[PDB]
Amino acid sequence: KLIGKICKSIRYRDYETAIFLAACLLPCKPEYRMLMSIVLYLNGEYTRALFHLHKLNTCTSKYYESLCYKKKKDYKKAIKSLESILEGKVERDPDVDARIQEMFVDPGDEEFFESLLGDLCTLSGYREEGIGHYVRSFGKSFLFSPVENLLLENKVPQKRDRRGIEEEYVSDSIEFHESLSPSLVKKYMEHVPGIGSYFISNAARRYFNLGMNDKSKACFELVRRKDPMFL
Amino acid sequence: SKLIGKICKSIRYRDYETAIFLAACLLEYRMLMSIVLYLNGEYTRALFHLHKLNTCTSKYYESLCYKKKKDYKKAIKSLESILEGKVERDPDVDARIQEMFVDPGDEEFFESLLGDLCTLSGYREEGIGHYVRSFGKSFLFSPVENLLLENKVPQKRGIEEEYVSDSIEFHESLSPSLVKKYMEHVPGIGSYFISNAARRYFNLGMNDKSKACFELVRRKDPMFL
Ligand SMILES: [Cl-]
Repeated sequence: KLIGKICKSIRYRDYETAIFLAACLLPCKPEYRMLMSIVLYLNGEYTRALFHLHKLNTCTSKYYESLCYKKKKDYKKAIKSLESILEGKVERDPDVDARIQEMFVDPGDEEFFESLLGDLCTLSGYREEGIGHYVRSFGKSFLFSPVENLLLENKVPQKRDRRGIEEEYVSDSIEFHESLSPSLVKKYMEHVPGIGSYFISNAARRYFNLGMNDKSKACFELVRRKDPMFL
Repeated sequence: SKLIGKICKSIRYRDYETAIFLAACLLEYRMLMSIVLYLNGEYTRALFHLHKLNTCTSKYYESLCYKKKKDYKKAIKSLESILEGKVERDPDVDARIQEMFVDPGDEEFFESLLGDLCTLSGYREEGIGHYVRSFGKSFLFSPVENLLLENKVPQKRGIEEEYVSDSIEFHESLSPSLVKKYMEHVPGIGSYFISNAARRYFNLGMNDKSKACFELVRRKDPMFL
């Protein structure tokens, strides 16, 4: 019964209870040390979570391991942890309560690993390799970090000329970068706060890089007022 | 929208930037935006969205955000809205989203948070009252640890409920069999018990045992303390 109570505590962001109830559960059902690690991560306790994670070796454990390492800025270890997964040197997580299983990581969701790998390479001083992970990630699925970094580098992969409001956001961005289209700016101006906050923000940045400081400040000023806390 | 499944997936991966972005595209499901913003550590931003709402779930996250920002009077006010029943039922939403919502029948959580807020806010006695009322419904960590600390845990005349029993007993008996019993579960439940033990010992002036207990946990679980 401790499981349902732990889930309920997570849902209420009552993490101390979840950590305590998790601690009680370690003996009975060891197939749950992952859960302890997660709740500890959620509570901002990365060094403690790592202690439990070292005792494990699954895709989910190595993933949270990388997250904890990243919080601690140990990028080399963060990277090593992720590669274990992508290189397929981890075991399948245990069959567990269904409510717990949902919190687990599927090795088929490689967008998330390549994305994190992109961030790590970048933060670690390997920008070009990072871009390569962002590219490989974006190839499977839209995620925020690969998209924003690829747009920033103008290195987003395009067809010869797949769907979604976000994929349209990317299309517009690629186009605006090379065209500075005012119709595009006006289109996204109406959605601030919202998707427009990102588009106009990126617009302002492009303008600066082009020396057009006037439009650059206009764009920034807009977001600063309609969404001051975004920036 | 297919955007839902993707947001859940991003939360599960702790890729919150993506979830915030995808949430921004989706903008009533404004609760979801508030949550993901809360998870990403962005309380002031989450409040902006939360002000636009009035449900049990919204007022709850409102209180959490306020508590992070140490605005205890507002945190308290937000919670009371729920307990006083001045909020609407959350919208019927995608099932994956519904799960992240707060049920007004889970009052242990509200009274517990209320206990923390009264305490942090300088009203210890009232806080104890919320802890007591919370503990009456269900074991939660903060009411239990504060009630044990104050020796104000309610007694008559689960493994966790056994932990509480042992703690009540050890407080008045200093039972060495109890200490030895929980000494084997460090790290674990023992870390709490022995840590509480060490505290009781100090309050009794028995500094020798107090340090023994603390030292134990410092070594078998240095990062607990
Ligand atoms: Cl969660």
